[PDB]
Amino acid sequence: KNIQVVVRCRPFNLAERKASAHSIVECDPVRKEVSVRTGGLADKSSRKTYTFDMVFGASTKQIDVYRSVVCPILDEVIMGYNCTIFAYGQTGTGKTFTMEGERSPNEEYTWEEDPLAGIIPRTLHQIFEKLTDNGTEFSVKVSLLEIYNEELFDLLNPSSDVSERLQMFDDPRNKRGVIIKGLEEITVHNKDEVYQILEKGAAKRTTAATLMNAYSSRSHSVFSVTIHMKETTIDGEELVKIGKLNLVDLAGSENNINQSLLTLGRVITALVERTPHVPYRESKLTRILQDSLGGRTRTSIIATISPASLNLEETLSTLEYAHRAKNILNKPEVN
Ligand SMILES: Nc1ncnc2c1ncn2[C@@H]1O[C@H](COP(=O)(O)OP(=O)(O)O)[C@@H](O)[C@H]1O
Ligand SMILES: CC1(C)CC(=O)C2=C(C1)NC(=S)N[C@H]2c1cccc(O)c1
Ligand SMILES: [Mg+2]
Ligand SMILES: [Mg+2]
Repeated sequence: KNIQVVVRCRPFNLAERKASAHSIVECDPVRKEVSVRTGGLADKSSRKTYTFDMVFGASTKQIDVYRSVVCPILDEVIMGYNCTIFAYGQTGTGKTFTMEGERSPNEEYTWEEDPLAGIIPRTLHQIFEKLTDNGTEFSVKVSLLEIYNEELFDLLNPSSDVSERLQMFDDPRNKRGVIIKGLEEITVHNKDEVYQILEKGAAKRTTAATLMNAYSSRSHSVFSVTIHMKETTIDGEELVKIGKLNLVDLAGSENNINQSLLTLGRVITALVERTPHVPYRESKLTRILQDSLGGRTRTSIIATISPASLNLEETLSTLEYAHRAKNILNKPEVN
């Protein structure tokens, strides 16, 4: 069963508009196609076109990505599957905007109604909504694990400084599993605990960016939500579901050495070509997320692109990479 791949183009910023930039990207949501102008001036051109599971043009709003991509995944998480969503693309294209979003300016909104909110805050908000009173008892735990230069950092441990690296071990009770020693899991007890947890992470990040060169563009971040669920039948028996969701904001795909990024692409290549050795163990990212790449987790990729002709080569590079990734076969199953 193919993983899901979608594409999102960012809108032009002030600078580009001021320059009367014209888009080289066309997304047709009916055909589910992205089409890129690769040459030719006005009245005759070359184009490259690619079909994906969905396509989101530059005017697409957060709410629409959330309804289309995330809603059905969260439903699956709530059924007790593990899911992963990746954001993939060059720096500046909207990976973080998609996975996190931002605040609407001038304190126009509370966080729960901000139309610029992204996947993470909307998902956490929605979990409490969907499970308010349906007879499922539940707890929600989050962790935020980052990988930079092949070291692991915990962005939510409030009593460790950002300099302290975690260690990873194989998890003996699990072929596909690792243990991250020391990784804080924070219980989010209700919707009114969410925002401040997101705040503490962001502050812990600022610090990281100060210590580590080009941190925000070279790091991979894995924001995990684990939902432990318990139903009681009419006969008093207990039904347990556990769902895990990984929300991954990857390092920029552009262009010193990102071992985890290089390995991710080599993992995809091995999977699509069906070669029997898949090099998961060659990087921390791919050991942690091994079950997401041709294993038992339902995976989606959101590949983010630019409308600007300056970014032509990296745009094509992302589309090609994303398009190949569609042939990855996963076998989701209940926990
Ligand atoms: N769909 C969008 N709508 C409005 N602004 C966007 C969108 N996508 C990206 N941006 C803006 O583009 C800039 C870079 O986006 P960012 O999320 O940091 O990209 P990345 O994480 O891929 O480097 C930011 O100013 C962000 O606000
Ligand atoms: C609260 C912050 C300091 C700044 C910020 O915009 C975000 C943060 C950190 N983190 C989340 S994951 N995305 C966004 C976010 C969170 C909630 C609502 C929103 O519109 C955006
Ligand atoms: Mg980013
Ligand atoms: Mg990142």
